[PDB]
Amino acid sequence: MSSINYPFVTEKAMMLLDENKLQFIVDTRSNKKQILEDVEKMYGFKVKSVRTMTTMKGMKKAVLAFEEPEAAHEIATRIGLM
Amino acid sequence: MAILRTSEIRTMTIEERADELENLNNELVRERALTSAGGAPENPGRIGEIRRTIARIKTIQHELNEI
Amino acid sequence: MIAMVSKQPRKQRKARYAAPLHIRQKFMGARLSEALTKEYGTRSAAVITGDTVKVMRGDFKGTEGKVQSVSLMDGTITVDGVISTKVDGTEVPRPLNPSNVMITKLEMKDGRRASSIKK
Amino acid sequence: MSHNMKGQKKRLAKAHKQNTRVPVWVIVKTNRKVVSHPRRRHWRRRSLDVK
RNA sequence: UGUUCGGGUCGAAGCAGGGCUGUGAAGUCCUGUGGACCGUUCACAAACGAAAAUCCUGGUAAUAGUAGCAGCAAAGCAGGGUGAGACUCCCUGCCGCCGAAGGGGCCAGGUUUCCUCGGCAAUGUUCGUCAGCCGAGGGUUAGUCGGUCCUAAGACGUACC
RNA sequence: UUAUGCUAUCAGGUGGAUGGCUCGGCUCAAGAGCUUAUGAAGGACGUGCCAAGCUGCGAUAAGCCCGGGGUAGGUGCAUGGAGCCAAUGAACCCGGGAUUUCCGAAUGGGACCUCUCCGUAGUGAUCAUUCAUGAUCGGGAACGCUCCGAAUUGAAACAUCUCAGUAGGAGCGGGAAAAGAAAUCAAUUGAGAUGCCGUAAGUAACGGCGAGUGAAACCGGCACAGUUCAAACCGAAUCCCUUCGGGGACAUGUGGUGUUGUAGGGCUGUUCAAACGUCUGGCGGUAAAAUCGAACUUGCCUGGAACGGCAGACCAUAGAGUGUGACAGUCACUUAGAUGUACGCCAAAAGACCGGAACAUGUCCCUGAGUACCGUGCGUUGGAUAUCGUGCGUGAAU
Ligand SMILES: [Mg+2]
Ligand SMILES: [Mg+2]
Ligand SMILES: [Mg+2]
Ligand SMILES: [Mg+2]
Ligand SMILES: [Mg+2]
Ligand SMILES: [Mg+2]
Ligand SMILES: [Mg+2]
Ligand SMILES: [Mg+2]
Ligand SMILES: [Mg+2]
Repeated sequence: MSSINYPFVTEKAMMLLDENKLQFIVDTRSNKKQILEDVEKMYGFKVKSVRTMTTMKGMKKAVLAFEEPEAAHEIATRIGLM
Repeated sequence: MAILRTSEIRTMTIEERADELENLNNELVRERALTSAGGAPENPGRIGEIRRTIARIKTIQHELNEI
Repeated sequence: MIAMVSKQPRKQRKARYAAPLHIRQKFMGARLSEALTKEYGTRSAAVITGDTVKVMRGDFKGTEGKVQSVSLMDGTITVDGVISTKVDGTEVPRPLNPSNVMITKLEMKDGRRASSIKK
Repeated sequence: MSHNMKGQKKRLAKAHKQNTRVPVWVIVKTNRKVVSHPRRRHWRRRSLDVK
């Protein structure tokens, strides 16, 4: 099943994008391996690590750190966050 | 009419259907991302139309044994 | 079609209130003018947007015009000319009931309209 | 600090989301016939039995 | 309810106050309000008549602008701001309270009370521009911190009976 | 201008009685009646552009696909903004499919953890076979069958009795269940499976013979229907699984005959021949949404608005009723009366299938055991030395 729903665009998530990181809302019934494989297939960028959080609204946020510099900028460019 | 009717979905080839599916998923991701920041959507019918079209495509694939 | 075993007011008003939305198309019925009835053989018909009606009861006895919109759930139609004014002044359509109008010009664009009227 | 499992936190999140004022457009559409729901509470009152 | 004869948007029921009739239960009419239904002959029925049950439910008096807002920690004053409005909200100075607890760390428990902005009908034992209050938005990132792992008292499951 | 007050009426506030209305409730009658390991009912969480609750739905998430009906609008309770969908026939209704998170009979292990562990991707427990496979488990408003089983109360106290086999419990189970073809009831001589209703009758019977409890048969109705094994005679002539090769059951008996009392059957001989029932068949009926269905919206008056008053014109196998700006046979939906219908169900002619009914003959053969009966204890019953059950002991003939 699909594990990425949409990028998260609050003010804190914008500042993460400076040092090459994003912040997705993922499906709450998923782990880090599935998130890794989904994002890697969907954008072809070799993810480095992943940090996960459960929020009090119910959803589940995930922060992806990429290896290739400037990757998060162009992912956010094509996705439409910019 | 709609983003796709059933006739066009059944007429296309397998790769054509899959590609339409990925295009629809990407557009839905962008639409949700924009609307998640507390903004009035530029066209708040797109989400419903997109989800219903994707449901059509998945139903057609499952009926044709594609998946 | 609800036979004589429905002579209780509670049942009749239940039937008219909670009706399937394909039965509420029948409640949009209005009498036909003489020529229409003598050339289609149906004593009545249904009112559809785009036809000319002649109001017969109320404050606008005798005023004609097209039907500007129809709503199934409300059970009312909107007609040209028949309007109400706001306090600040803004002409607004006034809803009517299709049993207070007479059809003088049918709007044939569906193609299925003729079959829909009769049989 | 009441270390919770996943399900308890899930139910707590739901009970949090239920404390909402009814939307203004609902009150406009229903003509002031809906102005409240029975799910409103306050944190320093009757404890919820969610857990 | 069965049956006979009727009334009503040129204003029915109901309600407030009056005139007349009847020993009386009560009937009928007039005036004000009201805006859609109500009677009558002969008979028949009943979830059929209230002043009282330390009666039941709802509304509302006096007491009464009264008691309380003291007793274990008697705490505030000056100047300057904000604001429609300042004993009570903010800054500086003086004067004070706890200082082996009224400070710091955290279990169970709570469950968003946390931060910012905008408000003051209600909540706050007074006021309030303030707020743990009301509305909108935001916030929790682990190979090394815990759970997870082992077993204690002692539970539970399957089989046998 | 006498204050604080008292009595009565009027105007206003507060309050929500009375009246009128009512998509709700309740009772009776006619139908219809099971579902789940191909994962149910129920629950948790999620799902809407603005969405908190309820309703629907399940990561394809107020929904997707196909066939029919329906025709111009649609976007639930809930007529707000902005959008989208729809003549490629939508919305809606009838029938059939798809997706269907986690818990739950819950079923790979484990639950003050609706999630978590190993992933060896998982037939949990108990069973039957040919060991391919198959069966049971949970739910259901009341009804049904089997077993265990009180006290308050009445007797104007109370113990047998009564309350009462009631309340309650455990097991099993379907659209119904239980019963059911005489080792019967009668009385002189008869009847001919069972169930349910009426009557017998508050009678017989029981009982500190107190209070109380309490039948059946005869007779009248509703509805009708009879049969199958074991054994005597023959001794594998039989059954089932299947990859159609074959394999299992079975001489500790598969199959044929046979099924009863003024006795029957087998062995022995004669005669008549084939009644009830099973299958194919679909003439013809029932049959989804649904379609058609008469005759005024005529003149003046009142009124915000006529379905009203006064005049006029029609319908009726249709004057039941509801909606509509006030009372509607003729305005709308209906009604009376007729058509139409996929999947299903029922069923008449007509064909095939096993076969049944009598008679004569006898040191011939067969006809249900810890059973029937009996002693003894207790429960229950109207059952009284004369109800039924069942603990112990004893115990036949053919
Ligand atoms: Mg009283
Ligand atoms: Mg000190
Ligand atoms: Mg205050
Ligand atoms: Mg973590
Ligand atoms: Mg007594
Ligand atoms: Mg069962
Ligand atoms: Mg039997
Ligand atoms: Mg008894
Ligand atoms: Mg009629």
